[PDB]
Amino acid sequence: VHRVWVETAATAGGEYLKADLGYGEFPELEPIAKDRLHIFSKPMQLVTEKGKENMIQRGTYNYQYRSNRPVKDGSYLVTAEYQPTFRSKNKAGWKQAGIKEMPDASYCEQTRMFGKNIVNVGAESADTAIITKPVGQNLEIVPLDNPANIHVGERFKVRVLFRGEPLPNATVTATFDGFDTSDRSKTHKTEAQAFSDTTDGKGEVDIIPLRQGFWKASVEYKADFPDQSLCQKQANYTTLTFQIG
Amino acid sequence: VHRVWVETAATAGGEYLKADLGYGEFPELEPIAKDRLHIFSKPMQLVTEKGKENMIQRGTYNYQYRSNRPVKDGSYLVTAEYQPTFRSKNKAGWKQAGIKEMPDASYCEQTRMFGKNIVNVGAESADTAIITKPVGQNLEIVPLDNPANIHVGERFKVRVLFRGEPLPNATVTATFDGFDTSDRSKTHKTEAQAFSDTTDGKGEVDIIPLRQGFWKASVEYKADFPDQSLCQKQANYTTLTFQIG
Repeated sequence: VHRVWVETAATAGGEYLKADLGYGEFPELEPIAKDRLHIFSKPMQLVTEKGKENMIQRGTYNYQYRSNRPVKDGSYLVTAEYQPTFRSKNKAGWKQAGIKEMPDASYCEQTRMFGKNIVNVGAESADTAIITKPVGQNLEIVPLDNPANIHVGERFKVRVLFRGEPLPNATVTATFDGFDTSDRSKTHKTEAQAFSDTTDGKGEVDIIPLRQGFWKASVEYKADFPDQSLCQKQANYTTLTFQIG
Repeated sequence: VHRVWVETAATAGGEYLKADLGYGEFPELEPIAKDRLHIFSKPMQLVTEKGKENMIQRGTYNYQYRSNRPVKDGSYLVTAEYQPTFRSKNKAGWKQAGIKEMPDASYCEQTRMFGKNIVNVGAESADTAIITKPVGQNLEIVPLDNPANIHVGERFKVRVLFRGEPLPNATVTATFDGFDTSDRSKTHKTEAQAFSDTTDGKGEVDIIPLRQGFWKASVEYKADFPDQSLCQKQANYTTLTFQIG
C-alpha cells in the first residue's frame, strides 16, 4: 500500500532546496492523485535553526517543493505528513492462515503517516543541533547522529518516539534505492529490506547500512485512538530517509 | 531470548559429520543447561538420500553431535527441534493501548522451535534433491536452491511451510555471524538482521545476502493451538542456516 517518504536533491549553499513528497512505493515518486489531494493539505516543511517553515509547491508535478529562499550550508530536515484520515474496518473474515479469528464488528481507524529527510547542504556539513531535535511527529524517527558520519558497516543510532515518548520493542527496518528492483511492476512488490531490528528500552536502535546510497528506515505503530468516544484505533507509518556515503 | 539454530563443521567425503545444536543467542554456542535438557529429548537428525537418521550426542560439550557413520560427498540437511513446551501467559502493558489488557485473562501457549542447516560435504557438492525436499517441521524453511550457487547480491529463494502448507505474508529475516557484534547488554533483544522481507502467495521469498559468511534465516509464526480443549496459542520459531561464499 501507499507510504510517505521524502527525497531531497543534492544541494549546495546558495541554491534553492528542492524536495519531493513520496506517496506510494519507495523509491518511485508519483503525482498525488486527484482523490488524495485532501490528504496532503499542508505543505512539506523545512526545519532550520529558525524552526519550521513551509516549503513552496512548485515544479512540473504536484509532489515537487522548493524552499522559500536559497539555503546556506548546514544540516536540515524536510518533513511531510499524511493528514489524519478516518475509515471503517471490520476484520469481517479474511486473511487467516492459522487462527480461527472472526469477530464481526465495524470500528473506526485513524491513519497518519510521516516522512523526514536529513539533508546536508554543503559537501562538508555534518551538524547535529537541528536534525537530532524531535519535530513532534506523532510517530517519529529521531536521528542521534548525522548520517554523513556513518560509513558502510557502522552504527547509525536513531530513537523512535510515540506521542513524545520513546517507544520500546518497535521494529525498525531499512532499505536503499536499488536494493530490490527485480521484476518491479504495479502488480509485483519489491519490499525487501537490508536491515531490521527492534528498539531498546530507551526507544533506540542502531541501523547498520551495508551499502552506500539513498536509504529509507521505516517504523509503524498501531494503538488505541485517544478519544474513544470518537474513534477506536490509530495506525501510524513513519519513515526517515538519508544518504550513506 | 533463546533460539534454536544448527551449525555444521566443514566436512569432506569419508569423514564423520560433526554438528552443533545452538540454543541461545546466535552465533554463540552454549551448553544446554540442566533445567533445559528435557526440552531437547530427541537428538538432532541427519537427512540424506537414505532419509532421516539420528545423530549421536558425543563430544566435549553436550550440544555436540556426530553422524553414526562417515558420510560421502553430497548435500544434506541437519535438523534440530525444541520439543513442545507449555507456558502460561497474560497480556498487559504497552505504549498507548489501554492499561486494562482485559483484567488479566491467562492463557496457555505452546512453544516449538526448529533448526535446519544445509551442509555440503565435498568442495564441489551443490546438489538440491535432498535439501529442497521438506522434512516436516511444524514451521519450516525449505531452500529452493543450494546456497553454494548463490553469490553476494544474488537471490536465494526459500519457501515457508506451516503445517505442511505454504505460508503467505510471513516475515523472513536473515543475519550473518559478524554482522552484529553488540554484547549481552541487550538481554531482551535479538540480534540485528541484515535482511527482511515477506513471503508471497506461494510462501516464497528471495533472501538477498549482502556479505559472505555463515548466515541464519529466521521466521516465526503465532497461531491458534489445534486442540482448543488443551491449549489456546502456539508460537513457532524456525531457522535455516547456510554458508554464502
